[PDB]
Amino acid sequence: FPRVKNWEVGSITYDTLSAQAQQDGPCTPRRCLGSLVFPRKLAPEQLLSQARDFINQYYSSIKRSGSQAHEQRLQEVEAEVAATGTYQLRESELVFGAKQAWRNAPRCVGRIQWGKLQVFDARDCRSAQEMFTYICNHIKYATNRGNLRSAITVFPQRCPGRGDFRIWNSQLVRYAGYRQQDGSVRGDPANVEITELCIQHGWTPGNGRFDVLPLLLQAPDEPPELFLLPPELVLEVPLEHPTLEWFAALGLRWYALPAVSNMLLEIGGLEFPAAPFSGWYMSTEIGTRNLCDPHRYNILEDVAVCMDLDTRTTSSLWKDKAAVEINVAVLHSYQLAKVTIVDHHAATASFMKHLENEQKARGGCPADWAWIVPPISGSLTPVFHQEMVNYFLSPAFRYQPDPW
Amino acid sequence: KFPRVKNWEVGSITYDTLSAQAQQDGPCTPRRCLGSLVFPRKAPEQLLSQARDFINQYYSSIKRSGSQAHEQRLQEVEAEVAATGTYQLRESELVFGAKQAWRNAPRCVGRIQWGKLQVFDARDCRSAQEMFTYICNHIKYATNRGNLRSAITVFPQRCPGRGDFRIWNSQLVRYAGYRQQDGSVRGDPANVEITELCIQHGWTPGNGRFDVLPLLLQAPDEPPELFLLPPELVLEVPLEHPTLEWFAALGLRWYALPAVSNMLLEIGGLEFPAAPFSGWYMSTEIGTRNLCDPHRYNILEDVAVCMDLDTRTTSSLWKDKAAVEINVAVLHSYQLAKVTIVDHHAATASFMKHLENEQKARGGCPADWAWIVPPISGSLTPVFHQEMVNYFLSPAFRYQPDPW
Ligand code: HEM
Ligand code: HEM
Ligand SMILES: Cc1cc(CCNCc2ccc3c(C)cc(N)nc3c2)ccc1C#N
Ligand SMILES: Cc1cc(CCNCc2ccc3c(C)cc(N)nc3c2)ccc1C#N
Ligand SMILES: C[C@H](O)[C@H](O)[C@H]1CNc2nc(N)[nH]c(=O)c2N1
Ligand SMILES: C[C@H](O)[C@H](O)[C@H]1CNc2nc(N)[nH]c(=O)c2N1
Ligand SMILES: [Cl-]
Ligand SMILES: [Cl-]
Ligand SMILES: [Gd]
Ligand SMILES: [Gd]
Ligand SMILES: [Zn+2]
Repeated sequence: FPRVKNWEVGSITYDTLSAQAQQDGPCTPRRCLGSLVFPRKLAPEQLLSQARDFINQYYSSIKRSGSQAHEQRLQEVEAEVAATGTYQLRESELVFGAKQAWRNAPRCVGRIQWGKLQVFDARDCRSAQEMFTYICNHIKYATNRGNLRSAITVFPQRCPGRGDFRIWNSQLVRYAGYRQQDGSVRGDPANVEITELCIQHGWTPGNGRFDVLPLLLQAPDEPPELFLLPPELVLEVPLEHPTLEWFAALGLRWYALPAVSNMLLEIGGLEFPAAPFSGWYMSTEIGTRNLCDPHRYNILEDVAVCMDLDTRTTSSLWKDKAAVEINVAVLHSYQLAKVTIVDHHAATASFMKHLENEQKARGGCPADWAWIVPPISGSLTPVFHQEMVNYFLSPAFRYQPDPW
Repeated sequence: KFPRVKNWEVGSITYDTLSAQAQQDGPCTPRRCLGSLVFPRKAPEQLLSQARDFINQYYSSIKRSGSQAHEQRLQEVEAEVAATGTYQLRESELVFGAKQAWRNAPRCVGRIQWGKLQVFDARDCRSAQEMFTYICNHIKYATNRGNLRSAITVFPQRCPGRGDFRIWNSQLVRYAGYRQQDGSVRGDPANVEITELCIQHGWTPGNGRFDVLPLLLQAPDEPPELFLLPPELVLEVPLEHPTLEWFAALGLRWYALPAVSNMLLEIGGLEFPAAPFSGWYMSTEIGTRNLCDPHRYNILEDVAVCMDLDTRTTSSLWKDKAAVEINVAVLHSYQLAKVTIVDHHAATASFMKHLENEQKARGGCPADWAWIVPPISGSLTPVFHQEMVNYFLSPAFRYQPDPW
């Protein structure tokens, strides 16, 4: 039972929950690879064992373990799989599982919210046109005029034989990335290839560096088809700074809904290759990673010139200055636009509050220190000073091969 | 079957083949990662097997592997263990061994410099008194009027029949920390304990915030003897801000020389429980950590208030702005005072070049990601976007329990 220490306060806890971890990670006694982005690189009696485990923790969570429908529910799943091969989750189960998977995501710092999540059951989806509308309710419910609300939309569970439901964008909202003669990129370089894939599937390209990509929706077997997004659904926030009057002129924007459409949801041994979830942003996500990363928008030097900073020596800390202002402008702009956004201090502190809750409840909490600590001011936040154990619980969100 | 490691800023891929030589064992299993633990740790035949390895490394590096002088040294060593249960390092072997320990230190961002290390051989040392003299000398050579040099002093190896040489002080230069009427601490809270010890061993405490502590030096089978550092030996840098003239009225200071004095040095099974070593500071250790940590000097709010920042709300990023100014002061005061210092941007850049040097050389490089990334501006620096393999090689520096 790992002794975990907090070094800011001197407190000590034990992670007993780690004990019940299953799907083995990447690390060994001889070398730690906790800093890898992809940990686990990418006869049906394995289905049942995973299934009984989820069902047991389901009834555990409602007290009704032992006797009652608990006893009963084990048989239905048993018989279902015995007959069919796969099984269907009761609707309440699918809601329980989806929340658990969130609660088990080690790299997410928003888990203090894990209990408040809106699940939309689209297991009766059957078409790309059908997927599209489902996506469009979600985005509408999630966005909610900038009063953002955590939502997941679950599409049919992958079944033995015959193809998957899948979304080809990594997110629902993505800006375009265009190559050229230079080999450089106008727009967002993170989305250069999916822009490549859009155009070659019949999308008329665009102007420049904030062009919302269209979706690519893949119904089982049948190849993908584009689906243009309604401009009013895709809520955005133009970027201005509270005191640096020139910032708006730079013409920076960013969307309101972070919504991931490529990760694979697993509950009770069932794989959902299409299960888009959305929450709301932490400001450093936009201000530090998306706009400042050398391989993203890389705007840091442009902001620094306009601030008339000394970019000639790295010891003026012009990078650190520019970056704080780019962050101040993000929080400001989202607030002016009355769109839900959380700063990193506010967020990390709430995560600490989550760790203590998760101690009392489950005897621990799987966390990925490198992803929980923010990309700026790491040591200024409490989670820097907090030892963390990382492991894999089910249900969870996994990564999956892209469909190319 | 060697770890694939990717640089996410540039897209580079390399495999860490050096990790498969990992001579000791870390805290991680495939069930759970524990890389965020500060303390990831805690017979003649084994002393031989460690020793043979070191000797092998040594004769590899002088391009004289598998030769007369090599097999000589093996036979000589494994026969000296027979007669005494120990063996002695030749001086050249000691110098190579001290560098390697630095080279292998996974938590050191300044390893680009590993080859330029001045090794003082004090294995003939005889008392706590000769010990003090050797230390004063180390401080004098290393400080060098503000133009700092890397050195290490190696006191006599742990041996059968005798007690250890031990320096009780975590670092050669440390500020006192005094408990209070409030129950609070005056000066540096990291050194409340050592301060307690010094006082009880006859030191006459001051009452300032930057009272330099005396040394407690332990010669074999002797109580620790207390030694005052000659004031003119301890070069300090008074902290001022280049455009916030009220800053100098904080009365903040720091010392030039980061000399760690309580770590064990391990060479071919031989253990040196006293071998103080020193480099020069990276500005964040002073700016971010030593001053802004809530549990250290904790000046963050007091600076931010003085900056007339709005400390009511976190979304104002008051913590981040105040921190960036504290760092700017550190780099500036030190540059003014003509006292060597490196910024985290410059530091992280040379570390990347180190990783590149190391891959060509040994096919890899041990690195603790969460230590390498600066406690501010992580993603702004290149080490944020680099995956790293953590493992233990020998020679090495290790933590060791306090002798009290
Ligand atoms: C509601 C507010 C939320 C906040 C503030 C939040 C915060 C974050 C942040 C900052 C990340 C880092 C991702 C990155 O930097 O690339 C993250 C990742 C993640 N979040 Fe949350 N999140 C929220 C909602 C949700 C919801 C609703 C779910 C699932 C239903 C979720 C599950 C995840 C997962 C699985 C990851 C890992 C992403 C990956 O590995 O690519 N989060 N979260
Ligand atoms: C010359 C410039 C040097 C720089 C800029 C530098 C930088 C650093 C920094 C920033 C840390 C982390 C400190 C902390 O987080 O508390 C560290 C740790 C460490 N460094 Fe270096 N260093 C230098 C020289 C040296 C030398 C000369 C040695 C040994 C011969 C060394 C060996 C180590 C070791 C063993 C650690 C781990 C200390 C621990 O675990 O507490 N470094 N270094
Ligand atoms: C595997 C991978 C992962 C990532 C990170 C993607 N995760 C982004 C994300 C995903 C979900 C979020 C959610 C749900 C909320 C939020 N505030 N931010 C979120 C951010 C980037 C590139 C790769 C790659 N290759
Ligand atoms: C185990 C432990 C470790 C640390 C880390 C302290 N390391 C300090 C250090 C040690 C050597 C340095 C060197 C050699 C150079 C440099 N710039 N900074 C250095 C800083 C702090 C508290 C504890 C505790 N308890
Ligand atoms: C190699 C390293 O793990 C990688 O760059 C990680 C570090 N931490 C991160 N943390 C978050 N939230 N998002 C990221 O993309 C990354 N990148
Ligand atoms: C618990 C946590 O890992 C701990 O506070 C670490 C994080 N990374 C660090 N990195 C460095 N360089 N120095 C440190 O003291 C720490 N502290
Ligand atoms: Cl994003
Ligand atoms: Cl220090
Ligand atoms: Gd101007
Ligand atoms: Gd001024
Ligand atoms: Zn690990």
